[PDB]
Amino acid sequence: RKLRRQMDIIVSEVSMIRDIREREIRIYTDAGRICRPLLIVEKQKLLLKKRHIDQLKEREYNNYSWQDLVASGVVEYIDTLEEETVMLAMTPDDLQEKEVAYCSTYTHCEIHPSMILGVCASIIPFPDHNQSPRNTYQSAMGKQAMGVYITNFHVRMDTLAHVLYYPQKPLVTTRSMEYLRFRELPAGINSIVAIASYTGYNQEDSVIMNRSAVDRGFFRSVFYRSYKEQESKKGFDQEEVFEKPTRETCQGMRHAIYDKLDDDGLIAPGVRVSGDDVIIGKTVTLPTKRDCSTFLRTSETGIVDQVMVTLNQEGYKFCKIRVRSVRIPQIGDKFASRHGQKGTCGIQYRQEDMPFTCEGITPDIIINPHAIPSRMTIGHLIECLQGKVSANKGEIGDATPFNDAVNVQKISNLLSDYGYHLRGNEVLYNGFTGRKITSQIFIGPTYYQRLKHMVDDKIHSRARGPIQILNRQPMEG
Amino acid sequence: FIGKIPIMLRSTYCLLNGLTDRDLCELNECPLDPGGYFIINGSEKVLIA
Amino acid sequence: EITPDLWQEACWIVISSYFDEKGLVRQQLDSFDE
Amino acid sequence: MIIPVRCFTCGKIVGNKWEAYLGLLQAEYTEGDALDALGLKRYCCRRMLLAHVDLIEKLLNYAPLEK
Amino acid sequence: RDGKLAKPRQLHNTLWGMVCPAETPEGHAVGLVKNLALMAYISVGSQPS
Amino acid sequence: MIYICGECHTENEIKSRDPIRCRECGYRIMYKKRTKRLVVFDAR
Amino acid sequence: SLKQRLKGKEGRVRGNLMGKRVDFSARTVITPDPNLSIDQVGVPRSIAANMTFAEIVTPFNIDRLQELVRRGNSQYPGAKYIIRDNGDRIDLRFHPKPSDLHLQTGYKVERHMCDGDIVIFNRQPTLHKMSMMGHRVRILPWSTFRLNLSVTTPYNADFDGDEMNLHLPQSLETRAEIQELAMVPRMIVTPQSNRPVMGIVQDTLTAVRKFTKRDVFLERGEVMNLLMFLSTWDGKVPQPAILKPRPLWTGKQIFSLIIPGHINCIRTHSTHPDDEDSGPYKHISPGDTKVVVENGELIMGILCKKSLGTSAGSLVHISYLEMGHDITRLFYSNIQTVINNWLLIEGHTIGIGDSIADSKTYQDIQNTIKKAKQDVIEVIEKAHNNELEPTPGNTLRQTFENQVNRILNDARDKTGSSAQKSLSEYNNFKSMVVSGAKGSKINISQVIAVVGQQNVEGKRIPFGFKHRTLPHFIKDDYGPESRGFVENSYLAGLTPTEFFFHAMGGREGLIDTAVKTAETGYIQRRLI
Amino acid sequence: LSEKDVDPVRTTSNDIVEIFTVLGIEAVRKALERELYHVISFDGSYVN
Amino acid sequence: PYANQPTVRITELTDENVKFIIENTDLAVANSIRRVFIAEVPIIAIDWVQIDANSSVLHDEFIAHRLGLIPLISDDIVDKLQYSRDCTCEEFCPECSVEFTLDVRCNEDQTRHVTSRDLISNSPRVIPVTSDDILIVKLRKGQELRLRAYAKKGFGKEHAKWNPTAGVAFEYDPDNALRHTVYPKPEEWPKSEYSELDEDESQAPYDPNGKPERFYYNVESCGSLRPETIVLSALSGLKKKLSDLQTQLSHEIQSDV
Amino acid sequence: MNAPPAFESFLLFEGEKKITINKDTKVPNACLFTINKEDHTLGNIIKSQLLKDPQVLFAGYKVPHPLEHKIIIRVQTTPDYSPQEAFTNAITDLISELSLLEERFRVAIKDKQEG
Amino acid sequence: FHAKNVTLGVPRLKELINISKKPKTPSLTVFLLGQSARDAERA
RNA sequence: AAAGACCAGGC
Ligand SMILES: [Mg+2]
Ligand SMILES: [Zn+2]
Ligand SMILES: [Zn+2]
Ligand SMILES: [Zn+2]
Repeated sequence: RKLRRQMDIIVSEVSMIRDIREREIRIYTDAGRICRPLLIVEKQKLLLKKRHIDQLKEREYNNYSWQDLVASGVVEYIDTLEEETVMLAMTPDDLQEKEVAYCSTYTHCEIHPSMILGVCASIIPFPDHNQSPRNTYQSAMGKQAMGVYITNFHVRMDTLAHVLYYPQKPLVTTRSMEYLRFRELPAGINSIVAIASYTGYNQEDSVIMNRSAVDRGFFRSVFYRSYKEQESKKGFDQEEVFEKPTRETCQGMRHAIYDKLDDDGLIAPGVRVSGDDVIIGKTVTLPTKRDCSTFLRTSETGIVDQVMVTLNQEGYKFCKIRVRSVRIPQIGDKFASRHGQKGTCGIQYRQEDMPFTCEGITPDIIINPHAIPSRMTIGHLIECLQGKVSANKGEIGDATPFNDAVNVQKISNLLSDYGYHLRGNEVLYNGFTGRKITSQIFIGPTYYQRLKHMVDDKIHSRARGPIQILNRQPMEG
Repeated sequence: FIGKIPIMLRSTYCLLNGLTDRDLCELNECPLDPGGYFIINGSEKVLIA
Repeated sequence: EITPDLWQEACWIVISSYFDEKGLVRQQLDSFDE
Repeated sequence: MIIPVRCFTCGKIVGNKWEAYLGLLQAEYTEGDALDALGLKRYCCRRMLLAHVDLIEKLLNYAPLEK
Repeated sequence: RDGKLAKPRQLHNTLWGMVCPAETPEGHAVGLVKNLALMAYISVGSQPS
Repeated sequence: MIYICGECHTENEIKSRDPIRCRECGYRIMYKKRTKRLVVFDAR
Repeated sequence: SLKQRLKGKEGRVRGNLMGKRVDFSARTVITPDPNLSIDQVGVPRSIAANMTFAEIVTPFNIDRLQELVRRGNSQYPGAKYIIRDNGDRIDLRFHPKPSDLHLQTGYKVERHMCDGDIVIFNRQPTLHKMSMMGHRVRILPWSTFRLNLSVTTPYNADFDGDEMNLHLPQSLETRAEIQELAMVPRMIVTPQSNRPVMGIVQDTLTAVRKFTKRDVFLERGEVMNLLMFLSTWDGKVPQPAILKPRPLWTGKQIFSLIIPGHINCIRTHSTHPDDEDSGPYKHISPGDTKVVVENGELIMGILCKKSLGTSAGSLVHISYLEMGHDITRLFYSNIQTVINNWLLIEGHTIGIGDSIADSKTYQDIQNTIKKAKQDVIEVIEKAHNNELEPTPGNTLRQTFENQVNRILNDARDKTGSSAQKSLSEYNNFKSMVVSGAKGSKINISQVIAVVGQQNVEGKRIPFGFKHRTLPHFIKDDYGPESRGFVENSYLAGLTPTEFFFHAMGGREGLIDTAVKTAETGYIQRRLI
Repeated sequence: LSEKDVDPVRTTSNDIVEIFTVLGIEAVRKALERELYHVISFDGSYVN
Repeated sequence: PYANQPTVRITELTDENVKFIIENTDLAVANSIRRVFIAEVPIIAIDWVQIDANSSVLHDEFIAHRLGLIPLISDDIVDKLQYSRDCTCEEFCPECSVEFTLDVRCNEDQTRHVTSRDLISNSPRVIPVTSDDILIVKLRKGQELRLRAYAKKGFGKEHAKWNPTAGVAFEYDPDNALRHTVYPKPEEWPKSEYSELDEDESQAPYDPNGKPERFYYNVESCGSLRPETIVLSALSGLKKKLSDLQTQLSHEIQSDV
Repeated sequence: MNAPPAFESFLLFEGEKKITINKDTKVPNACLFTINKEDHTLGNIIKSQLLKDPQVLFAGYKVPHPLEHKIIIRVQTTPDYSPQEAFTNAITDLISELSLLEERFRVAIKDKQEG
Repeated sequence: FHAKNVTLGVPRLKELINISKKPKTPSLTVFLLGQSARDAERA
């Protein structure tokens, strides 16, 4: 252990296991072992001292980093079967000091207990207040949240690129989000969410969204679709040519328009293209001509964003065309918070119809209160309260899972200092009649994500269309 | 020459290794791109452990 | 020389140092380099 | 991306207040004091600048398609 | 994934700190596809010389 | 018919059935030089 | 091979004869529409324009069908094809076709779907016959199917990316048969369990529970506003329960108008105690519990899932068995509309305040938890010194686990009862629970007092490591904390070990859910 | 059932095949009915 | 069977805010005035956008969306201008629209902020609220943005770009005397800024005979319309809607009789 | 693709009548008003104003479906007082109220500036 | 999961439906006629 | 553009 700590002969990756009762000592140097760093505890004191933290605050232009911390014998990499013989503590300031005797032979201490979570699960604010199924659901849905997936998307030409108009970093954030680079590439917009029953259109899991906010760019996004075409020479006199076919030069012809194409059969960007419009004009010389042009997907109604032409591996002409279409959130789109609270948009009400506070605040999203009890997302309510506190305070809330220094009572006392009800409730006036709603509605900013699942891509209708060649039955898909 | 081995992006032998944010932007590559994936026929492939 | 009641800063500082040194996809890069 | 005008909830002009907010943060004020100085009282407006991330600067690093 | 054995799919105590307990797909792949924790590192291998 | 190169961003006129090589750079990727035909956008 | 073509699922027989892809079928996401009727389904205009119904031109309808043909395929209320007597197809999509627009008796014109059309509406998987019921088309804007929320229960649906099938019958015979067999009102009551599948659920149920209490008094204007949403109202305003000093109708008094005809039913509210029936006030009900409906009027009592829900002898069940399917459909729709529009006035919510108990309650819960932990420690020590006598039929470990689980369950039950007894009448968790709309008492217990013991395979958390649950615990630690009992509640937040144990329990639940799959589907298929 | 002081009337078994080999086929009908009712009504649900 | 007589007191009047109290009127009247503040008030906003060259990193419809939300000074000629639907001319004419032209190219190395000041209008009466500067897009050297836009006349029902007001605060019965909402714990609710009771007590005693009156208002303009002209135009528009309803009802009554 | 245009809440294309008067046969002296392309802004106003009339026995408004832009107003009046006359009187009442309110608000505004 | 363990739910339904030759938990309840029913010693 | 394989995902 001393050699591994000093990294003289044994690298920190190698693990040492002492099975005391079975008298075996096993040392593993093979690849594939899973391991995590852990602080070393000597007697009841950490080996992390104040000087290490002081140097790490100075990490910039000091040439002192995590590697030097490992080389000081302070942290240690421990695998699963070396974790067998170790005794860990949650936090030093709780489990190392003397108390009613439980244990005193602590050999290691965890850096922070929130490190047990993965990438997608670390974005959940207050994940310890949630039912574990809801945490799993949010971890699954976070991959589907729309946003700026990459900064150089303008140069990438890939199918199904979803980019959100105005991503926002969450009001209530976790300290792990900094290391996920989530601040620079957020997926979702903080939204004033009032958990209330308003018109019954948010019932079950559905939500009610502010139409006026939607008109202002709220949860508006772009859908980029890319089309690739390959020129090729397969037959002797058979070849692929990029060109604009005329009315009668080819044998096969579809009633779709071809006038939008340029001289090479490629539409320049800035051309609005609807369903059945031709993207690339390509013909086949049959051993007169055969038209194999590429058309739009049905009812996309987008605008050609970027057109790129190059040479493939073989040296033939290769064309990629990216078509963009702006999709305003409809009442079929799928929206989910950071707690597994998912649902579609029941209906969109304008600012006039939505309920309003004494200050004129109208919720951007209304979710049915019936979701919370059975689905067990208390962290959703706590995040809403913390966001309401932080928007007034001007700071960004800290929702690290295991803080012990952020109580719901403390957040309530913080909120009560800003002239609001300490529990987050707020009196709402009916949008239609103007009468006070007898119950006081729990309203506050909550981080919500627009999911890739949208109604325009899912709606389908069939009436005597194409049939399979073999079964003579309707096609699949 | 016995063949060509696909190169995981941003590894030691990748062309993007050791380049700063400005360098990556000059070559139209996202600085935030974590790398660690392969590019085969233009498709980004990631090996699952 | 110890860090009592200041742990919330120190632990996240060392975590910041760790993720600055390695990153999130250090496993793939290390395996491929090896 | 870029700071959106017309705060979603109410519609107050926040598209012109991003540069001033950044300056106030850069020189003296904390975030809350800067938002108060900008006159953003309702928390719907304060979350509009406070949570904003300016990816427009990152997008400007890449060379333009046409010189 | 088609196998109805539920034991391998369960969250084992050994997954603490190394594999995310919450993040896992829902469906036939529940518990069989695991995402890595933030601090987890995979041993790259070394010669035991 | 003008394409735009991906490195030097210089305008070069090439036609069908000739190869893609931007002059003075020898680059294989071009772009379409957004059209001149106007398209109307609604501000909603 | 041919055997492979014929044998398995997606083979010839199973994949192309017992089941097959069909024409005139549409599918899209569903969103709730409480303002639709029970048997109505919202259909987007594009879906209705694509799907067509063949109609035979007769002297009665030749003018209307001629107008539809004139409108063509472009305008929505039009026609797609014209079928001549010889069977050849005429397409109205390609150019006006002026010579072929003529219609004479005997032709078939394939008009677009219009309001009032009868369609099959299905959500897969189809577990029972109520999972596929005939609906009535109502064209609405945007691109989502919309159904009444009492129809949600039969399909087992929820409006979060749920996707529903729409089959349009193409013949008058099939349409009439589906109308007289599979209409949604005709499928209210189930032969499986002789109970109604459809009930008042979610917002309407909670708002009914709050609306029916004695304290609900409604002014003149509110009563007039509510009454217009009653489809079966006779236009005669009932005399208010209070005439002086000011007129004030009561929630029960207005709800009595919704009750169709003369329905007699007696139910009990969820909060109804068993002491009332034995002692006095049996017919006075000081808490206004129980339910008595006489002559189609709500005499007294507060309604909940026990009255309007899906249960044998429920008020809606009595309405169906007494009046009929059409009147019960109207009863459903009237309840939904009028109660939602009254909830527009009263309103409902959930929040932090509903999940927070009094400090005295927190102290009592903490004292109970400490006492439970002390008892568990005492039991562990007794087992250590071998005074623990094993119960017959059980080993020492078995009886020790039984005693520990008994202590922990007693603690959790006591803490839950203590938390619930502290809930004010305004608390919305209690409102949802007593209304029966959603949630349970254990939900409130886990919210406020204690999450409870976490189990894997019916046992406390196993020793994944060498006789220890996690590296943080000592070996051979059978205490509540080490073996998975969670002292904290969701409001308080779980400790990291408790968080991981809760994660393991949730993983077990998710495995069960993802398994509730192929084998039960196999049971269904084999049985039928 | 053959053992003394054991009730020959009310003594049953949950397994079905042995009842077929022992008590006949109508006894199997009744016993299978009871077993199905027990497995269904255990959760509290009711089936006609 | 006749009107009660409302009175108006105005507490605060600025270039951005108007705080007034309407007394002696029905709840529905105040609520519909508040609704018309948002929906039915006419205003001038950009609706028709044509982009000639756009080398910016924001796509065309993104820039059009940002332009349409830019408020335009509509204090005077919004009444003179006519809806394009009702206008005699096809497309757009000066009597039915206002033409805006933007022509910006970034030549210097430092990033250039394209702001509302870059919008050039044909008429001096409509200015994009610049007597800071509303940011449209940021241009790097070599990027260019040239577009032509026409501004139409519309109201909040069509699109939120035609909303003339920021958050319109409405409040009646600040001291809960009508019990339109019941506080489970009255002591933990902050008192309204219009509260008329002492700090010792929480709410006013219940008033069985009372009805909602003295509706407190706070209308915050977006700068496109002066906040007093917002209320004037709201009252005028609601009166016009009611008068049109009167005309149609009278015509129907004569036709049916 | 199914999104209705923006001008479906107020604009009337060809065919629709702004207001439609249908008698109610269930009770004497009751009428049903169907107002096309209108919302709660007018319905709540009409409902509140009608209730002030002592000769109005029933008054209210409803929106049959929010996705559609329609209002049904049901008015019942005492004998020898037609509901159409009640609606006309309510509308004229509202005209007078709004004119008077605008007049007083303009006076208050003028007083506030330099007063 | 829910000694005297008995297979219940879907596995028990499969056992009954498939007429399994060997049930997972084959049990047999016994009732007593005489004093064995009352007295624990004879039981 | 047919028929396969694989993967990811929704309920
Ligand atoms: Mg669902
Ligand atoms: Zn705002
Ligand atoms: Zn070049
Ligand atoms: Zn004009």
